[PDB]
Amino acid sequence: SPGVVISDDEPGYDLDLFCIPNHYAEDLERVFIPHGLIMDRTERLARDVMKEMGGHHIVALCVLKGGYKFFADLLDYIKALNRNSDRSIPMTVDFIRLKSYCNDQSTGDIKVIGGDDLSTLTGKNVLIVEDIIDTGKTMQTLLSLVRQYNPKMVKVASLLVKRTPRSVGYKPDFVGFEIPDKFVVGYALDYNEYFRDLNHVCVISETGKAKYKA
Amino acid sequence: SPGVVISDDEPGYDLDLFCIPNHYAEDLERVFIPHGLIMDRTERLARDVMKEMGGHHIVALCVLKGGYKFFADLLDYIKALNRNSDRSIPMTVDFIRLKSYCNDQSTGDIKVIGGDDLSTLTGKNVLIVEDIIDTGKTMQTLLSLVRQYNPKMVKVASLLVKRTPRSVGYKPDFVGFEIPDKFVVGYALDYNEYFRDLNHVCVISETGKAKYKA
Amino acid sequence: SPGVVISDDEPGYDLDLFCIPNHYAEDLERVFIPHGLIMDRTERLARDVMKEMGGHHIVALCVLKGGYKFFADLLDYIKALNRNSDRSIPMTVDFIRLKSYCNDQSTGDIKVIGGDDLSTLTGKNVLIVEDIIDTGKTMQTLLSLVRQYNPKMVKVASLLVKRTPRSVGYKPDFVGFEIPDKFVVGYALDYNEYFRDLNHVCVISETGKAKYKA
Amino acid sequence: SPGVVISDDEPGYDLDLFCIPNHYAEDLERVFIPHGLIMDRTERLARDVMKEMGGHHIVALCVLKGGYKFFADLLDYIKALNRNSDRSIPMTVDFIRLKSYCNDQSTGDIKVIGGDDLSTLTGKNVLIVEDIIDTGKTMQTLLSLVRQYNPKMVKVASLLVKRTPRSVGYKPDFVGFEIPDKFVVGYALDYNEYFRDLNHVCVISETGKAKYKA
Ligand SMILES: Nc1nc2c([C@@H]3N[C@H](COP(=O)(O)O)[C@@H](O)[C@H]3O)c[nH]c2c(=O)[nH]1
Ligand SMILES: Nc1nc2c([C@@H]3N[C@H](COP(=O)(O)O)[C@@H](O)[C@H]3O)c[nH]c2c(=O)[nH]1
Ligand SMILES: Nc1nc2c([C@@H]3N[C@H](COP(=O)(O)O)[C@@H](O)[C@H]3O)c[nH]c2c(=O)[nH]1
Ligand SMILES: Nc1nc2c([C@@H]3N[C@H](COP(=O)(O)O)[C@@H](O)[C@H]3O)c[nH]c2c(=O)[nH]1
Ligand SMILES: [Mg+2]
Ligand SMILES: [Mg+2]
Ligand SMILES: [Mg+2]
Ligand SMILES: [Mg+2]
Ligand SMILES: [Mg+2]
Ligand SMILES: [Mg+2]
Ligand SMILES: [Mg+2]
Ligand SMILES: [Mg+2]
Repeated sequence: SPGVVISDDEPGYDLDLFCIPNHYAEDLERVFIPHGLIMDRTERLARDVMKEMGGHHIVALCVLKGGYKFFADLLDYIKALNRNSDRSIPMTVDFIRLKSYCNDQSTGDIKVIGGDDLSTLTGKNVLIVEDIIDTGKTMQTLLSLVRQYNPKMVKVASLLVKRTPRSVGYKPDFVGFEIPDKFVVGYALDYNEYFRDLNHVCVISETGKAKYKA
Repeated sequence: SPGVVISDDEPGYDLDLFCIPNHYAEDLERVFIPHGLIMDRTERLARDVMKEMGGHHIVALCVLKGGYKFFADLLDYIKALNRNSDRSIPMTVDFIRLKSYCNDQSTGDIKVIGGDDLSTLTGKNVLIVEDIIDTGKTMQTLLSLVRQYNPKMVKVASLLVKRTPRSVGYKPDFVGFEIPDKFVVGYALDYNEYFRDLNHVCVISETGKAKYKA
Repeated sequence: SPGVVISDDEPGYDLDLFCIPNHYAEDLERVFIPHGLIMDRTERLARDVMKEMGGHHIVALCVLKGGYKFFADLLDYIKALNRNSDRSIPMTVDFIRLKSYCNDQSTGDIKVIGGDDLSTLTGKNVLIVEDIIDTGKTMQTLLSLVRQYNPKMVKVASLLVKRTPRSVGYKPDFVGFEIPDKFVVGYALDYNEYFRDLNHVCVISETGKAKYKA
Repeated sequence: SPGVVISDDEPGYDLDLFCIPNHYAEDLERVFIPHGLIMDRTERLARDVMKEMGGHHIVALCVLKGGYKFFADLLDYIKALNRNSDRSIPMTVDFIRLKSYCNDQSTGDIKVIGGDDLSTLTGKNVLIVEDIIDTGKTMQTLLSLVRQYNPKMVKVASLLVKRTPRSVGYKPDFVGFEIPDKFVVGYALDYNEYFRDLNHVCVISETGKAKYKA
């Protein structure tokens, strides 16, 4: 499945219809995926993960920085299931930071800003949690590093998957939303480190990208 | 504003993409407004209410049974604002229950199944909290009833407003979502008492319509 | 089980440690039961209910006005279980109002301000949801009324149970907290209709009792 | 403010009163600080942070892995204030991983696994978010590292502060709870990587210590 498909027509929502930080209004064009919707979709994704890896101990690997919010929420929903059902996915949490984007584009060079503690993943079931699959370079690179160590199994959950001509074609195991070729921010996703402190996933305005341009 | 407008050519979301009670699986067609989206819009509605009435003491009147969820959540968001800024809108709460629907049509006979404690509304600023304005008979009836007690002011917040030829033309002061002419259920809104125990506002299938038909 | 037992020697927390509505600042003495603690306890109560009535269709009956918050939250947790497991407690909802308190004491006279439609309880499994059992007059009156309609089974859930000499000794099927003989407000529990718009269950100050005295 | 002071003989709660992960049923002794209580305290902490640094651009620095849950939640509450008031603390978010514990013991040798990014802190207002101050060694080392790059200002928010003779005597700027000399787990706080996937802060059972010992 492709997840919740947001066609290139979806108009999104007027900023005035929700609560958005005033210091960002100037720089945002529309609310694209409201936080509450992300939550509802993530609750389902958590049940999907539980069905797929339920009877196993897992190592949840958070791809910093962009995946931090999705990582926290996805694990909370899995935790909810773990304490309210017969099913139980015991979890250990790991973090790794990869960097390669400047402005609204990938530089093509993915760097591991530390956390290559991937050697401990040998024989383990790994659940990688990322914010968005764009060109697919980051995940392609991450998967290469992880597989190096022979983990028992590796699954990838990405909140978003972008429909772009630049995509390598990589598809995650779990996907919240499939979106158009627009640079989105919010929910931990940034534009040169800004907009991470934003509840909803929005689209940056032209004046916004210009103002925060590197 | 007319709120968040959901167009006629909008097919909602696949039930498959969310978590819905299995005991309702075949009874629903699609998810129309995810719970989280309702919360996000309700958060903004609370700020708008406080902006308009936040300067005074308010009496929140809940229109049972359908408005119970929206009433609870809207008040919670208003309380969140109250305890996180000097901006305070003291609130007292009241409930009145009106009945007139059978299956998916209004009998045209709006019965007050308990609710004349309305005398306590005299001289007060009233915020009526309702689930949906359809033909408008209910709210028209309620407004007439409340006006009999001379409140200081009366404002109405309805989570939904349906675009239907059957409407009287009434428009609330606050509106969450403007929807197509479809009988929705969930979020305390029912179909012959069922579907109230449902997080998301959904469209009732034909099998559900028959299964729970009065 | 007696629920979470709070001893007579427990004073609660300084108002300074939490966020509380500014308009009630001087009217409250201490935070007695943090909202989040109520939520955590309610979550287990929802699992307990599911374990006792899960195999059946239930009619949740809300005792207005004080039980409205506990009713909304308990049902929300029950719903959460319902959409994340084959275990499904399908439920319909009803509301009933019982008035008898003036200031911080019962007036003896218990008026059932709306409740002829309890006939819908006939032959069904009922879950009564109430805020607090004090003298026991209210619940006693309610149980008698409901029995008149011959329901299949009745179970009561009370957020609080007060340790007081005035109590008749009634014990609910589910209890959140067993508290000392103090007049608490907040979480929908009032003092002459005030303090319902309060997240935490708190103890009133003498100034609050005096200022809102009736 | 010294935060919520938890007494030496604090009993905590029977696990049977809350919902805990099945895989930890025999590994915990008591629920020490309920998740909901942590949330309530964190809400106030966010308002306190906003009161002290609300008029400026702040860099929130998460001390991994322990402070990941507190960091997410504290920032979420700050964001809630940011999108609902005139005051806005635009935040950028950074992470730094420090490691020094084995079982329930501090090796005294702190390792900086990833965070050199600290050069970007020059002339910025830094809010360090940590899980707990025990011996004080970790925060001591961190402030030294951060201060090396001349930040405009640095404040420390620690969810917990342990009363221990081993303590150096460091006092954070914001403190959630001051606890007795016990090795707590949960809410991202681990015991050899275990117990992070647990919502409540609990005390470890004797069987848990032996099963998860390093
Ligand atoms: N805010 C915001 N970040 C990204 C990214 C960042 N780049 C990475 C994915 O890149 P790629 O697939 O191109 O290798 C992710 O880790 C993500 O954080 C890609 N597309 C967007 C986008 O549209 N918006
Ligand atoms: N579940 C579900 N309830 C209603 C109602 C109920 N009828 C009332 C509004 O009716 P009207 O405007 O026609 O008088 C509301 O109180 C609402 O509870 C109208 N339309 C719908 C609908 O599409 N779905
Ligand atoms: N706010 C606040 N309400 C009540 C009540 C109200 N009275 C009813 C119970 O009364 P009784 O058992 O005494 O007959 C409940 O419906 C409850 O709402 C009792 N004690 C308190 C209290 O300490 N505080
Ligand atoms: N789970 C759990 N972790 C810690 C720690 C970890 N050690 C660090 C603080 O140690 P110190 O002050 O001794 O240097 C923190 O980063 C914290 O994660 C100290 N005490 C406890 C405790 O009681 N429980
Ligand atoms: Mg990234
Ligand atoms: Mg980025
Ligand atoms: Mg109605
Ligand atoms: Mg109805
Ligand atoms: Mg009552
Ligand atoms: Mg009362
Ligand atoms: Mg640590
Ligand atoms: Mg640790």
